[PDB]
Amino acid sequence: EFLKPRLVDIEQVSSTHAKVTLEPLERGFGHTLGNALRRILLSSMPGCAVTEVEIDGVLHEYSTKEGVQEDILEILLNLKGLAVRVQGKDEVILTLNKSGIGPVTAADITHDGDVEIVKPQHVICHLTDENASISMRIKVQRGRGYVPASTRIHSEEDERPIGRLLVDACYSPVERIAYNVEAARVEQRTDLDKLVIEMETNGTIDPEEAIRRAATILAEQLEAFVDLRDVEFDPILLRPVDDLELTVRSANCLKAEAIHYIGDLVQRTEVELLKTPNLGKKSLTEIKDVLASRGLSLGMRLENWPPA
Amino acid sequence: GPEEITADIPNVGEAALSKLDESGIVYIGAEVTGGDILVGKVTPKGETQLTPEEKLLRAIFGEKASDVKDSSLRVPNGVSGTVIDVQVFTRDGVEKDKR
Amino acid sequence: PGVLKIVKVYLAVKRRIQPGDKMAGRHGNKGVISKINPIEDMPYDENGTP
Repeated sequence: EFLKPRLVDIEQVSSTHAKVTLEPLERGFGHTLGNALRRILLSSMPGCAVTEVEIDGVLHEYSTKEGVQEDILEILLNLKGLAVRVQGKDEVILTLNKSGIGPVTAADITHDGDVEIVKPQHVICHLTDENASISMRIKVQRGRGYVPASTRIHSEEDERPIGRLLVDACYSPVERIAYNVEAARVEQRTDLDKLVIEMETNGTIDPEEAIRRAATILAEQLEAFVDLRDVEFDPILLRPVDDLELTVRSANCLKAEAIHYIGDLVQRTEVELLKTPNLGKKSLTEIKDVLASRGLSLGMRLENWPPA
Repeated sequence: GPEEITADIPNVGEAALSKLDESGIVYIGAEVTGGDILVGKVTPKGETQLTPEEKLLRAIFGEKASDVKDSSLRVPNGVSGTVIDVQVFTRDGVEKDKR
Repeated sequence: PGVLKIVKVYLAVKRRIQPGDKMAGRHGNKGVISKINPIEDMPYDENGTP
């Protein structure tokens, strides 16, 4: 009994600005759909961003390179804005080398297999002398949200050589998005709503693919509502008792007192186990000695004891 | 005697010596955190009575047998970051540092 | 005299903004940040810029 919004009359203003239109909508669904889509698109849109770089002679971010006009920190901030589109890969290494006089942009990046630079006029540094060259390797990864360089530690699982410059990653192509509603031109119906969404991105992702991805994300999130329904650990412990190399006289005693696990023997205060028949003062000291050898002094206090 | 600065430091594993050059200073740009070792300084201790225990200690280990104590600049806890510059200063007459 | 050798090490750290930090204008208005809000949660005008 409801009309389904069809994606019609999608138009592109510039390489970044774009307008999409959903013509058939009911009375109140326009604002709901627009706000939900805007939140989904701004929050989590998969994209690609620079993860780290390696310059030839540069050792850290706060250093300088002879011949270049900008600090290495400035180079990192410039490279943070580089927007690329990759196909079938997630760790693309964009080696660039150039020498001469003037700015160095994304156009001189070596032409990789399947990597598209949205704009080739995005300068990243300058060369101010003829006999100086710049040579760097950029790693571009695919991600979802804003991941600061400092907060990631998994990259340190393998030691990074001194010279790897970790940059922050945004991964979000959608920079700005706005939505508006108007009266549909349909005259046979009494009144209908039409939604127009304007998106300003960095050119990485198509507006139609963006809308489809946001709608799929919303649908999978809503799928959880469609069917509501719903209406003693230390390795030293838990060890066989016949591993402390005890005397024969204690083996019969320990079996008689139902002590088969090492940890249970630990939980007994010195005073209490004396009443055990034929324990032996010297034999008890041997029990304390071997337990002291493992570092488990008698008198501890555990909480739970599983049968295993 | 002299408090001497070296990369080699007794009773410290190879993990903490990865960021020290052959003179005992951090590589420029190395990212230090926590209590990482900055410069390896060893302060000689006193002993003129080589007891048999000390004799066999020097036999099984190096000639010093870790007699020299370490007083090495470690980054104070809660301080992290990249090393920017090192400004080694030397006394005239003594051998100049490699760095 | 006593000193034979001196070495000095300089450390650089980047301090990013955080809730508890103190921010102020130049008219005597000051404060401590209370929450770092996502882009989608901040108010926006007709053009959509938050």
